[PDB]
Amino acid sequence: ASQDQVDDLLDSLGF
Amino acid sequence: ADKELKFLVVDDFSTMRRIVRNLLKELGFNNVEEAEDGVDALNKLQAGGFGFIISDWNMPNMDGLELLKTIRADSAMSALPVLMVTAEAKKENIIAAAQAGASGYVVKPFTAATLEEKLNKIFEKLGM
Ligand code: BEF
Ligand SMILES: [Mg+2]
Repeated sequence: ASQDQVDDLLDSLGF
Repeated sequence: ADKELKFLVVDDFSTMRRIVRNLLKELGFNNVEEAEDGVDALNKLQAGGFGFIISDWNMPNMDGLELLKTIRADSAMSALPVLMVTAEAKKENIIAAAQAGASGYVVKPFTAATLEEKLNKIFEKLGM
């Protein structure tokens, strides 16, 4: 995962 | 703004601890100590005063995921912010770190701006 993919992932987890 | 927030920087790679310490210094945080793995980190943390952890994943002796779980389970430090900064970038692992209570997650290689952005975001979530 790129940082943008990480951010999208964590946003979907409620961060 | 509170610039005395004391950071523990955990990474088995000396260059990376140096990078993170220098970046924190730029942001105005001079109260920074280092550890090389989770066992070293837990020893440092019993000296008190630590308000923030930035941690690698892959480390000998105790890895960052074990460290994070240990911190989350300790009443002496359960809600202590932990930012993961790691080469580990598999979706499953990022999800696992998050579920284990990681406060945020930065994949290596990262820019100064990314670190500042992720730290700021954690501060905001917590009212810091
Ligand atoms: F060794 Be760390 F996970 F980059
Ligand atoms: Mg490592």
